[PDB]
Amino acid sequence: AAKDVKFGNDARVKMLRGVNVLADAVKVTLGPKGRNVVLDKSFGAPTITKDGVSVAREIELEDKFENMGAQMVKEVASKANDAAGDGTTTATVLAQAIITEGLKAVAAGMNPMDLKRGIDKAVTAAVEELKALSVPCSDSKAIAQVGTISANSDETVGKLIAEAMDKVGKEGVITVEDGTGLQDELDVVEGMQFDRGYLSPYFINKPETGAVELESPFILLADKKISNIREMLPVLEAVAKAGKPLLIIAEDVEGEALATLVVNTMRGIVKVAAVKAPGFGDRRKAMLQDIATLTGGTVISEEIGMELEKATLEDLGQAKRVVINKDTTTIIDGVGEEAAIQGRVAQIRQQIEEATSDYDREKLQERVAKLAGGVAVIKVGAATEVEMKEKKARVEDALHATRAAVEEGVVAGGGVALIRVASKLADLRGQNEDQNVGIKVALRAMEAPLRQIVLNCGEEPSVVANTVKGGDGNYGYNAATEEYGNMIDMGILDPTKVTRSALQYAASVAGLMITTECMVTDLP
Amino acid sequence: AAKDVKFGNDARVKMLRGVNVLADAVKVTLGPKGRNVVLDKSFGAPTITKDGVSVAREIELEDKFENMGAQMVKEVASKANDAAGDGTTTATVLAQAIITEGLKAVAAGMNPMDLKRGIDKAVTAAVEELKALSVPCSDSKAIAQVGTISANSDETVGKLIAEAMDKVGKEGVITVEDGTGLQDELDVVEGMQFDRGYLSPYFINKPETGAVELESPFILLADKKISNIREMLPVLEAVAKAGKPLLIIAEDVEGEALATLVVNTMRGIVKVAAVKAPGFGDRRKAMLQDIATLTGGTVISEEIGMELEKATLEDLGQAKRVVINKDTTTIIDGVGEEAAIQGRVAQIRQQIEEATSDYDREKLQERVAKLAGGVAVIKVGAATEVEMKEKKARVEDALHATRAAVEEGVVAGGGVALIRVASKLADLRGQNEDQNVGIKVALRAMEAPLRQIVLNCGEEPSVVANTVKGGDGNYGYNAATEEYGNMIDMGILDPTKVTRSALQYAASVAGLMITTECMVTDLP
Amino acid sequence: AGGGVALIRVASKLADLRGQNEDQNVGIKVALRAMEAPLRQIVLNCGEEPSVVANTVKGGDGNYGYNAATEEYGNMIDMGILDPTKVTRSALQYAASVAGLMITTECMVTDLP
Amino acid sequence: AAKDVKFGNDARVKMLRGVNVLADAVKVTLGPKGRNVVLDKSFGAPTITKDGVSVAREIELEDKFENMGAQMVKEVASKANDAAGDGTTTATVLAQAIITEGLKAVAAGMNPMDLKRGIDKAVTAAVEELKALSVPCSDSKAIAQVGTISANSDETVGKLIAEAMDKVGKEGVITVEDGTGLQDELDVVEGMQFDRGYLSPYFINKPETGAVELESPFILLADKKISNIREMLPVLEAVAKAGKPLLIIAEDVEGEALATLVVNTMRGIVKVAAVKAPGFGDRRKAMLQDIATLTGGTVISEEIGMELEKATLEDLGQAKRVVINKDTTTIIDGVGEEAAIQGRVAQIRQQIEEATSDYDREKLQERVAKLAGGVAVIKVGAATEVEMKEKKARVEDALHATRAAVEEGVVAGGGVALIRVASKLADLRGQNEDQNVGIKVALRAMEAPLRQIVLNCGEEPSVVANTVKGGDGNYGYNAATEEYGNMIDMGILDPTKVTRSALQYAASVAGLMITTECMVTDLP
Repeated sequence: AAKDVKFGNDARVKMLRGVNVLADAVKVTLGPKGRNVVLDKSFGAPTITKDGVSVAREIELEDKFENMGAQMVKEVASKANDAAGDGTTTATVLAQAIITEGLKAVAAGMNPMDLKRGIDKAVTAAVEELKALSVPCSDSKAIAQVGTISANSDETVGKLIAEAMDKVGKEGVITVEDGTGLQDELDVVEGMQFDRGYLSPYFINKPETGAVELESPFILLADKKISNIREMLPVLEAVAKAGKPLLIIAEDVEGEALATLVVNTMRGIVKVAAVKAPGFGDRRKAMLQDIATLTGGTVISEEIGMELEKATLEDLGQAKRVVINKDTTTIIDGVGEEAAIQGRVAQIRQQIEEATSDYDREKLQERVAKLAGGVAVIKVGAATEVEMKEKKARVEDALHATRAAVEEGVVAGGGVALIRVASKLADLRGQNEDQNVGIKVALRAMEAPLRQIVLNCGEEPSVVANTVKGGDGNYGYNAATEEYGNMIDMGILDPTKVTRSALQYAASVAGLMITTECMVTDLP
Repeated sequence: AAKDVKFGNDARVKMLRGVNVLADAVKVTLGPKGRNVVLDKSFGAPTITKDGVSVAREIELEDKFENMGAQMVKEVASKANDAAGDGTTTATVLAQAIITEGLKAVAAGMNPMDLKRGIDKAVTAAVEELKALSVPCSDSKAIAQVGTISANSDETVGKLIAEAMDKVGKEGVITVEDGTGLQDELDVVEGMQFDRGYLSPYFINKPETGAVELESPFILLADKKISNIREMLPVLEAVAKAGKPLLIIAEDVEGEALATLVVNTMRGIVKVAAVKAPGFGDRRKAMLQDIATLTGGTVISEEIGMELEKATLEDLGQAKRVVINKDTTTIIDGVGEEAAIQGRVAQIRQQIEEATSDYDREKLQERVAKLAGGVAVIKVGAATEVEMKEKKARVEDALHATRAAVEEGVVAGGGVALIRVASKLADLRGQNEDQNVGIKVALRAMEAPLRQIVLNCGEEPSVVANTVKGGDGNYGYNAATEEYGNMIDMGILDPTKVTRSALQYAASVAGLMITTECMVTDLP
Repeated sequence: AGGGVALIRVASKLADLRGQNEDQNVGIKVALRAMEAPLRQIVLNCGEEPSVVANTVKGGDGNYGYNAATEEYGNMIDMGILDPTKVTRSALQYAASVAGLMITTECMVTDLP
Repeated sequence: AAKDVKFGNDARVKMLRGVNVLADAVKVTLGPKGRNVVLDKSFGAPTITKDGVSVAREIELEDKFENMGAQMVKEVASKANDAAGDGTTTATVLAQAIITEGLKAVAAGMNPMDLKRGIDKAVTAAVEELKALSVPCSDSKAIAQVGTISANSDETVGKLIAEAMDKVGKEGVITVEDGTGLQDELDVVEGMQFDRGYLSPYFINKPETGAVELESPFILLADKKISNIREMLPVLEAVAKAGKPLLIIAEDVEGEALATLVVNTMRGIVKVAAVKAPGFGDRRKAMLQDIATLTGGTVISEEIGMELEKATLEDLGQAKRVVINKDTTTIIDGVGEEAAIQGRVAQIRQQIEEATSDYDREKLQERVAKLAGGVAVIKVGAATEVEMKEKKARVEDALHATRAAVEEGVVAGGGVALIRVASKLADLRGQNEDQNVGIKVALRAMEAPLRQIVLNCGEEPSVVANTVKGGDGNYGYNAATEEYGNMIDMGILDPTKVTRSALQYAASVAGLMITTECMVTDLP
């Protein structure tokens, strides 16, 4: 169709307006004293939330260019959230600060490419300094303590997370499930997780969680790409008459098969989720065989000559529960007898010692580790439905935060890690004066989030920023208690991964938008 | 879809306008001298009502932001009504007062978070003082007296309520049914009540009552989640052939099963209501088995192997009458042989003495109490059918008021409890000047409802408010008789729970709205 | 101590004043913030952060203040920044008088456009 | 009356628009290949001119704020022209460049005060560099060469200027008059020049030169400030009866006397020019006594006793010709016995002998030098009257240029002195980054005039600017011949005073606009 094209200053002004709207919408929900945003719903009861993720998801502007700016900032912020589990609001406010200052500099006649170079240099230095400033969270005590912080200062969640990581390992798989009794239950089941996600968002059983969840589903193990529904239609009918959901994993699902499966998911006659097989090639085939061994099913391979049409219910894999997210798929408690898994891991180990290349050996190490480690299941127990659901949500959030912490440690939260990093990097310089301007822009932008937090608190932003800059280490201004001190001791912690990802994604999107010259959108 | 976003002062002004419209619509219907509001209907006959609940339910504005403000106040007022059975008008007028004064202070530059702290601190102090000021309502004479007041000064209704409470207990289940003869009849039948509600509002048989009511319905008892209708086409068709209503309770009903049941209800071919099972896990299964013992049916348990496909009409439980409300579900006179009930309660009792933990013993004691107490059915009768229906409605509302009274006592009605509480709390202070201003806002807000009542009476509001403030205890102003006195003796009562819930919900919504900075809604 | 620091010092030492009515207390707070204002305006003209400089001058004592020309603190008397006490007193008193007259103003009468 | 007030960015934008209009109007007439601008006249015949002075004098915009910007740039450019005799266009284009870049930087958020400081620092360093790069114009050969260059490469004018300067001295007074014969005549007459000028432009006899010229006028000498017309009314009547012009010099002329004299000049009945007395205090009285000795008149001193009523035509001083300009007043060939002049100069020499302080000695030395030096009169002759007038104008222009040259030497003209100086100063730095930005702004603005000249020539500005920057000394680009070389050798000479004054005045006005924040103008 006919397109509308904006060039140079006008395009950047429109992006600035859109980003300003989105960032003003999401920034008020930042900090312990964060305000709340009223979101309309078609049902009639407005939703009052302090969560910046929902506010960002709701935002969409009428103007097409402003919509572009808001949508791209939203996309990078959501990428930050997916990578880290938090920091969407921080990423968005950082992006707004960088974009505002960089576009002001560009309108001043600076060179946009040199500004982007300076921004990237400052952000790389900031990431290195944050890695320096992070304190490790490897011990069980620190794991439990950060878990307690993440779950709104609840020690039970922290001790559960610490026990789970002690049982399975900090690299192990931990999943939260509903617990029948009042007491919490932790156990190790046979399962595995891989990085493949659902093929279509319409498979999502729980939109609030944003992930596909199935109870006692059937596993389909195919070595060929699925394109025609007729190939597996008898298997689909057998699953439907069985009454249990079906999970299909293969090389790929495309075309009319995917379309009809998605249509069935809207219809609800048969609940089937489509996930690609992990990896590619011989490694993909090997991992499919491992999944078949785990679930007790059999893989459908073309080279064997056996086909999908003759496949029946008994040939399918079965598991107690599976969780599929857009970034990963988790298989929990597949029905596979222990001796089969023991023989599988034993032959994997013998393949390990007979192998020579380091890359293959490492890949087979991680394969056997994810096969034999299993999945630790945390059964959240409570007395009431609402309190049980709230506790489960808190446990999930704390699990994400603690995973980030054990990955990369924890820095001083509350937006003071960035202010400390900017204070220590204030001496950085670039090749060109424009690069120096970009570096200064990045430093001021990293200043911004703490200023926003203390503005939400109602206190003076500049005074608090100066006071925190004067200090050193983890010294900072606790927003909740309105008093300065050591952030680590006061319990205001942010995982290093969260802050690092927020800063990096905000910098990337801000550089992309600063170096933007033209737009192409549909006409109004 | 494109969204319209307001920030700061504009958003709060729009919310203030919407709340002002809703509160002006519902406030004139407050007090004995309350005016009436004409609500249009599509049929052609306008409805003249003095009930604030209907006026609130009918209010919906064209401006999206004003609509969201009005809808938030409506939702919290409805929550107050559900919790207490009255006070929707009081909750709405209190919310309007707090919101107006708090937004004026915010526009003055006051800190919104500190204002909210002052508001909810003053409200907590007010709740404590109200608990101090309440008089007990445990004795049968006081129960009858408050019931008489509730039913427009009718001693027969109070006598019936007092007799029912004596027969079953203040914690027992009491239900009102139409009486065949003129004389009112009370009897105790085997039944039990749980807090689960209907899954969809489309199940409501009587919209005026707002609850699902069935006559001699069939009870379905499943330990599995209900998603597929194909599991229970046979029993549904058998019930349809029998022609009796069907009530289904299981872990959950959703998806195509829920859709087709709602379709059947809207078509009217089969009357089926869907209600979840109480509790979760082992206690949920035990309560489902208790309901099976009560109704004489059998629980479709997956671990047993029994399936809904092979379920027969004799397997379904049967009850004389069931009432389903969004807050709770009541089973009345379930047809099941008594010796099963005594055996089940003896089994629960022996479980009690073999039980050890306090939590399990308390849960088992509650279960056995609700199983053995039964349901006391009040068969209200009259000479004429129309006056019999009117008397049934009066008995229902008096029963709700008396349940609230026996829950938390009663205070002086007519809006003088709040003015007395404000008079005694006038010396409260907060940490900051902003908290003090919030406390003053809350106190003036608690003053407001009596002013509105005496304004509807046409008398001067300030003079009456000052005169009531000068007094003490339950001394107040009677709106009907236009002369002061002891409101407890003069028959102007309000249950303590009603006033407490109204104040708390108004405070919560006003705090949410005062600290609101951003509003997101669809474009016009 | 000229340069607008006499008023901020006076406000710092008067921060504990109280009145009979709460509105009187609010009016006193208004007067104190207004007394803070001129130094903030000067340091805004200088391009420096107003709140930080105002806080730093408040934390000091005596004639210690901030010099606009040299952009650094110190004793304002010895740094050559002098304002006669009559000038500051008259400015404050006349500003207070006009602000009181306008705050308590309810009606204005003017010719038509 | 009512005023329109603009604050901050919009006011500066209005300045930028007005300055852009004026600078684009005058900047096309820059360089040998300069275009011409058509100026409307009420008479009907438009004026086509390549002179930036007239174009600037004609510019006046309709928007009041843009009018302010244009008018103040015009005023500073006129001051530069008055001080140096040339450089209005260069000053205006430099001011436009500085203002544009400075306003862009201010919009970038740089501190305007720091930008002004950096601009002033760069301009001071540039004045030092210009002094370093200037070559002296002391020798008579260089004086003749500069005079020849100024008068469109005419050897005769340069020779006349050089020989007149050798005859009377570089500090001496040289005046150009119409020549009776074909040959050019130079003679030295007794006269002096002081820096006082006419009170109001309404005294201007010839608007083309902007100066008052009188043929054989009468001189009035009063030691009192003239305020009442009736005091000198008999003198005015006697002058009008005589029919010759009158020149009045006293402490000041104000009030009704000034009004009547202006009215008489406008009507033309009496042609009298009013000039203030030179100096102040006893110095003023001594200078009036010197004037009386020179012109043979008598000083009307109140303390001595004579009154302006008693003054007669014989007491009035008489001169052959006088020229009055707003910068200075010249008395040429005042009639008076040489014996009186010799006695007066001997008196001044004996005050030299008796004087002690260096200041008084220097002042008396200046007085005796300017009294005994006389006035050199250049009588320009030609074949016809019109070319005689053209030659007289060229001679006057060359005289001004040569006076500037002997004052401060000459530099490489054609706008390459500024680019050379900027190349030298490219390593300058300031205390703050904003000062560095101001310095860079000044340097690029210094580049600007050469770019404008070579753009008028049709060549690429950037390539020529880079080529000139690559060279050194007086190496540059000749605009007329479109080929590089040495400005001094090719005769493209600009007096150092002209470039210095243009640069300084442009810097001053640009700083004034950069530090401008508010405006007050009458409403449209």
